[PDB]
Amino acid sequence: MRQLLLISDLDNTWVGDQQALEHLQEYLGDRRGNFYLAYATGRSYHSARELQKQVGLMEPDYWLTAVGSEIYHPEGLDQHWADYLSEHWQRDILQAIADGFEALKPQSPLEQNPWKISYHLDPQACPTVIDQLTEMLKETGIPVQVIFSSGKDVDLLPQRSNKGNATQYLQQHLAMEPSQTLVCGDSGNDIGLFETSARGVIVRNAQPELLHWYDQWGDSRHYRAQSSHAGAILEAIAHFDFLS
Ligand SMILES: OC[C@H]1O[C@H](O[C@H]2[C@H](O)[C@@H](O)[C@@H](O)O[C@@H]2CO)[C@H](O)[C@@H](O)[C@@H]1O
Ligand SMILES: [Mg+2]
Repeated sequence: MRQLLLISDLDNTWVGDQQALEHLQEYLGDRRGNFYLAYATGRSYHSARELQKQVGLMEPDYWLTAVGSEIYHPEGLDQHWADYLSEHWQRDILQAIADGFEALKPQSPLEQNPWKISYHLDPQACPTVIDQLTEMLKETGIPVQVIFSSGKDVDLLPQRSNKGNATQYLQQHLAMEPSQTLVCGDSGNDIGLFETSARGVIVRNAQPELLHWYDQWGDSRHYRAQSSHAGAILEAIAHFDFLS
């Protein structure tokens, strides 16, 4: 029922340039009833909440955490989404395989959850290994997705997940159209957002992988901002003429 569904990652997209973050929240703060806000971050819910306290993030309507593997409504965790992602998902099997790659090191336990298996790629290892991993996991027949971002972060998620799928799920839930949705991202864990039919904005300080993606799949709904961080979101809002 609002004119805009604003979805954005936090670190180096919403957050990173304090001044830009502040004037972005000032502008939006003056028309808070005209849009739904959702943070689509790779961080866990607790880690996101912690960031909010550090930089003073404005309270969002929804939290799409751990790359969309968990969705938090004002009232709490979405159990429908969780059961949905649990169908045919085989965490143990996938983990056993991923654990077998010398080039991969598990991320801390606090970065893992039932629907997210994360690792770090060795800075000395050849990225092509990510391809070998993807192929090997897909062939198990388990609906799995491999998310590679910032040249080091690797997330194993159900196929039904990722920021984009969580976004579409949210859009349906709020009866918001893609034409009324704006996704903002900076890295490979945002590609899912741009595979969506919503309007999208790639921040100026975007990671190499996202830019490469844009070069190959960029469409007319995708905008490459001149501004970096929060500024790109204001720039995009003016570009797609949202909150007219
Ligand atoms: O999906 C990529 C990656 O995202 C999250 O990582 C954050 C990290 O917690 C931050 O402190 C900062 O460094 O930026 C990262 C990129 O957003 C997840 O926490 C991580 O597990 C995941 O792989
Ligand atoms: Mg990102």
